[PDB]
Amino acid sequence: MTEYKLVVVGAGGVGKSALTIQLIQNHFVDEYDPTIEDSYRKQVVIDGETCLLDILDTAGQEEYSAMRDQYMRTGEGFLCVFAINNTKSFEDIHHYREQIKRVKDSEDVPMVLVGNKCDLPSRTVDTKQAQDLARSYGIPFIETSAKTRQRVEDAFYTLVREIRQYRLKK
Amino acid sequence: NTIRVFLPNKQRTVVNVGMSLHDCLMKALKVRGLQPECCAVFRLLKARLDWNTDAASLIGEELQVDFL
Ligand SMILES: Nc1nc2c(ncn2[C@@H]2O[C@H](COP(=O)(O)OP(=O)(O)NP(=O)(O)O)[C@@H](O)[C@H]2O)c(=O)[nH]1
Ligand SMILES: [Mg+2]
Repeated sequence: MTEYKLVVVGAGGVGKSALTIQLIQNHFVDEYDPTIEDSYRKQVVIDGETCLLDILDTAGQEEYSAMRDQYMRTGEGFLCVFAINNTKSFEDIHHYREQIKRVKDSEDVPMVLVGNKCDLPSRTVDTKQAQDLARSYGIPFIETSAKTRQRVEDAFYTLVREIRQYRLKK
Repeated sequence: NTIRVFLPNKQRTVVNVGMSLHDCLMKALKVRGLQPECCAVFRLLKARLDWNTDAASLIGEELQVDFL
C-alpha cells in the first residue's frame, strides 16, 4: 500500500493540531494545548485509491525548533499553515519554506499553503494576497477552518496529490 | 520536563510534565481512537507501569503504550 509522510508546519496557534485532529476524526479541540511533537497514522481513500498517511504535527513554539532539521529531512510533503487573522504567521511562511528547501537541498519540495481559521470574520490576510504568494511559489493554496471542517480534507488530500505527482516527475 | 511516548500503530507523542500517566496520556490516546482501559504503558529498558504512576517520576525516560 502506498504511504505518504506528511508534515504540518507553521507558527504557534495557527491551528495545525486542530486541522490534523479534524482529518483523523471529526472533533474540534477548542483549548490551549501547544504541541511538542505528535505523529498520527490514518488509512484513507484518495481518488478511489487506498493510501496510508503518516502525519507529523509539529511545534509552532520556537523553544522546540531544534527538532526541525530532522523532521524536514524525513518529511515528504509539508502543509504550511498560517492563520488568516495573524499577519505574523503569514510572514513566517516564507522562512519555513526557505528552511525546508535549505535542509532538503532542493527547490522542488511538495508543499501546500493553508490559510486556516476562515470561519473568522476578522481577517488580516486577504485571500487574494495569499493566493498570489502561492502562485509565485508554484504551490496550491487552500483556505480552511478546523472549527467547521471547511476544506480540511481537501488541504491534506491536495498535499498527497502533490507528492503523488512529484514522485512520477522522477 | 518531557517524556517521549511511543503509541500503538507506529505513532508517538511527546508530553510535557504533577499528574499521573493516565491523565497526561488520555488525550493523545483519545484523538487516535484508543481507550486507555484497552492499553498498558511500559517503561523502556520493557517493564509495565501502573497507569496511576506519577508522570513526574518518569521524566527523561522513554515510554511505550501497547494494545493489551
Ligand atoms: N476559530 C478557529 N479557531 C481555531 C481554528 N483552528 C484552531 N483554532 C483554535 O486556535 C488555537 C490553536 O489551535 P492549535 O491547533 O492548538 O494550534 P497549533 O498550531 O497546533 N499550536 P502549536 O504550534 O503550539 O502546537 C486553539 O484555540 C484552537 O481552538 C479554526 O479553524 N478556527
Ligand atoms: Mg499543535
